[PDB]
Amino acid sequence: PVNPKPFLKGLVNHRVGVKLKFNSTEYRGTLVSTDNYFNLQLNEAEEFVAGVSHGTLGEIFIRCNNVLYIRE
Amino acid sequence: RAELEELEEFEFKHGPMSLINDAMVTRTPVIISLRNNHKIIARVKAFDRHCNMVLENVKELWTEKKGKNVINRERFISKLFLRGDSVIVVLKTP
Amino acid sequence: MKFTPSIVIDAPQYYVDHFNGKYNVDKCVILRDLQLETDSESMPSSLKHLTHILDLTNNDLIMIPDLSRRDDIHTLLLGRNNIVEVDGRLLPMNVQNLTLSNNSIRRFEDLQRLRRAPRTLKNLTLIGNQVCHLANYREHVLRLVPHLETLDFQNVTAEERKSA
Amino acid sequence: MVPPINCIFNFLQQQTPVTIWLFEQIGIRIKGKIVGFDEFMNVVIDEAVEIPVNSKGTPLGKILLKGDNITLITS
Amino acid sequence: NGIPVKLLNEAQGHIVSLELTTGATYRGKLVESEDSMNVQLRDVIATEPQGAVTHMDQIFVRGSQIKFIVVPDLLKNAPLFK
Amino acid sequence: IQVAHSSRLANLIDYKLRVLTQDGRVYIGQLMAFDKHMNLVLNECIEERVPKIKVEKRVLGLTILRGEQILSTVVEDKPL
Amino acid sequence: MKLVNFLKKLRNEQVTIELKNGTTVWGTLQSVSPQMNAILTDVKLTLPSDNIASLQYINIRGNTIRQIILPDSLNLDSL
Amino acid sequence: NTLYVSQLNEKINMQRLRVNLFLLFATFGEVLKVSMNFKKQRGQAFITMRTIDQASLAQISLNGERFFGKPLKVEFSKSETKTL
Amino acid sequence: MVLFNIYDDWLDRISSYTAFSRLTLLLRALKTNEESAKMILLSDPTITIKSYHLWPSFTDEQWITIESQMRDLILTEYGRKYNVNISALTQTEIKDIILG
Amino acid sequence: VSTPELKKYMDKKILLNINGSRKVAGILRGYDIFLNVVLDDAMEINNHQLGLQTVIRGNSIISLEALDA
RNA sequence: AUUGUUACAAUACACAUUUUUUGGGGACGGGAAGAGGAGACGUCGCGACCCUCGCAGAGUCGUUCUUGACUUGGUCGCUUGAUGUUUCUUCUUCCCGUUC
Repeated sequence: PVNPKPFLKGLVNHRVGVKLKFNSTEYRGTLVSTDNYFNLQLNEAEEFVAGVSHGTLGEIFIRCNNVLYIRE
Repeated sequence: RAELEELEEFEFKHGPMSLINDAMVTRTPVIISLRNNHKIIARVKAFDRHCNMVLENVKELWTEKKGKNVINRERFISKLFLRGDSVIVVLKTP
Repeated sequence: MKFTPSIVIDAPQYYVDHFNGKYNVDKCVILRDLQLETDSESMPSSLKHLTHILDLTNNDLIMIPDLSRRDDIHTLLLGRNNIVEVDGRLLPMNVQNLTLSNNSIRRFEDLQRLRRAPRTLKNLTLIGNQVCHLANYREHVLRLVPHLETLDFQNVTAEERKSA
Repeated sequence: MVPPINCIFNFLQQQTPVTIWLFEQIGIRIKGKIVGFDEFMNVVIDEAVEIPVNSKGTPLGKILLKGDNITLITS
Repeated sequence: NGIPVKLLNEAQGHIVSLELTTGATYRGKLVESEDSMNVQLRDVIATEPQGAVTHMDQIFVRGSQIKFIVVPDLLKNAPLFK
Repeated sequence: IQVAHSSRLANLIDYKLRVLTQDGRVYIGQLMAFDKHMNLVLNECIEERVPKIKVEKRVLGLTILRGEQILSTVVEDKPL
Repeated sequence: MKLVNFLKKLRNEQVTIELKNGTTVWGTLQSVSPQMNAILTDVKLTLPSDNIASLQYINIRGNTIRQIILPDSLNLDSL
Repeated sequence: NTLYVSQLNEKINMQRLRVNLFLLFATFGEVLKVSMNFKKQRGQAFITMRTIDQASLAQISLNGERFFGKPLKVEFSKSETKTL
Repeated sequence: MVLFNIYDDWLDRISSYTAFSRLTLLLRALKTNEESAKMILLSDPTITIKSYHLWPSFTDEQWITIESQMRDLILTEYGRKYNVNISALTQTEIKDIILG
Repeated sequence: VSTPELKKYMDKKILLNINGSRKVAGILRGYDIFLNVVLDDAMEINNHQLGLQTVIRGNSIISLEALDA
């Protein structure tokens, strides 16, 4: 019943957790919006390089090709 | 024909690239990453649909040494035209 | 006439030798029957264009002259020449397939430039000369020029090596 | 015969168990159940769990996996 | 349309070798061709870079991962170009 | 090496070109045909390898190369 | 609309490029196309710092080109 | 133009043999043939030249010449070559 | 009618006259060649322009360096243009800076 | 668009060779234009079973030698 | 004493899996000797006591002084030949070249 796009839409204005393949860094932040190509836009971004945080980014954007999954 | 492509122009300002667009509009620095352990810093100027950007004040940071001892090299470039595939993440600093 | 740059320029570098590599140059109007009496001067005009196969046969070349990099003249053909001595440090690694048939190499001591071949000349053949008729010549060659694989069409065997 | 387009529909109908495989990491493999239907390979996977298989319990919610990243799926 | 594709199509029932992304060298017959380069083999030998060679009865290859598909010296000039 | 100021791929057809792969295996062959993805038909492919110092050589096929793994073509020498 | 349009407008500029290998190559663009198919007139090269091993004539595919360095610093894409 | 060789060393390899042949025949004239067409070995090789005169000369001079142990039997070809 | 403090953050650190001089130096440089000036301004992208500032907020030493660079640019451009042999003194260059 | 000839390999066991060293195997149930092979068997490799059915993606699917010719 | 019709390509659209937008005197070299690099899998070569014995991408026919159609180096040494995967763990002496 619950589609992927729909889920994504729902998740806007809420916490999100994306992880990439090349250089695995868990990006943690509040999701802003998304397009047809599945591009990400985060707020209060924290680049957790395998648990440990590099630094508090703030507002940020993320490409579609790099990311693996999306979760709470 | 026209309305299909023309409607996609406003989609940049609504979706994920909205921030990028804003940055472009009001010239400010942004940390651009790469595939092979690279870290670039530059202020945006132009933009595109598939993230084919062009910026000024290109400060590059990349390693060219072994795992034992790092070496943060630096070089001041400008007016580049980086491809959208290599661009992983961008963010507008305050 | 003498081997000049103009002559080189003129030379037909169109038909490539399809056995190996490309650009089989034939200096002057035709390298076959060019009649270069002096040594091969103005080698710089070619500028290492191309095995290359610079077929400089049917000439009157007194000494073998080279001037190029490590991959510039592997299959060099200097047949029917008057080659007295061919000592040089330019063509060290390149010239492997050396067609020096019908030359004027008289003595075994004339091949001392090719001899001590461990560093002096990475490869060299030489055959069909006055030195081939001399006593224990092949053996001598084997002793000195170990890099010479094919000695006048027949190979330098292990037994032969042992003997020398 | 069973096609890839109808397969998705079937999955949606059923809500059966699955064991997703990754591209880069061979050992770390996802485990859950698919839900969402779409044109592309990307679909929603409820109750995700990344188990480390042999050549063990990763914390994650309802994983909406990417289309290109998915290596396998069972149903 | 594509010329290479056409050529491939023409060479149906001929000894065509191959080379994958990983480097698994093949050598066998050509079963069929298409717009997307989807090659199928018969009596296909396997002489891979890993070392452990083999002799396969049949094999279907993906066009995206393929580096270069070999072809004989007969179909050079005619009758594909003009 | 001889090489004139060529405009496009159509003008430089039927010429001995060296092709570079993604992994870094150098090739060499006469460019027969053209395509949308740049699948250049090699007249006789002499592949070369370099271990991760010195280049090797081979001579397996006269192949029709794929466009995905190709990096950049370079002209070696003109024919005829 | 596209960023490639801008590229197409430029010609005969000595522009460098950070490829997938990492070696630089500063030469003339010549006939730039829709799919980023550049054609080098004369540029440097370092085969796999960067060593000196340049080649004169060349033709590059747009998939390999990860960047295009500046020659004429000017912002004018639309027309 | 073409010159059909016979009675030579079969033990030597193909490419190498071809190379040797090329080396031999460069003194007379420009050798057109790059590689052998028969692929049978053991003497059977057709040395294609540009000029007929050159070929003739070769035939004259290299009749029973020592090449890899055995004496090569030179002779003119019956039919003309495909390249010529 | 729009309002802008052109001395974006200089009046607190340096005097008014000094600020004016700096502005003149910048403006002149820009006039001479805009792109170059821009480049000079944005050498280090970490030194960002603020949301209500016209110029980048440098430290004092940095500012001085920037000024020097600008001066150099002005000189060089002038040389290129009028093929003058050499600047005699700093006080002769003042005229060049201010008046033009 | 152009459908690959998978009708010849239908109803037959095939020893697959996936990307990144993974010798899977299973009988082909269904096929498509995108190469998403709907197989009805799976066994990793020595040998060990891990789920019956398995619908693989089109990208990760290079080699696939048929057992029964 | 050019106009018309038909066919096929280029130009005008182009981020989702078969493709251009994501799976990263002192240094140096070679060869030889002495003391404390080695084994597999294949892939091409130098010798031969071996095999094999000859003129034609090959064969057939229509029509005319040269073209259209239809069919489908092997073995053994290496008596220190070359070369890619894949596992494990240097010093002394002489000879020959390059450099200061």
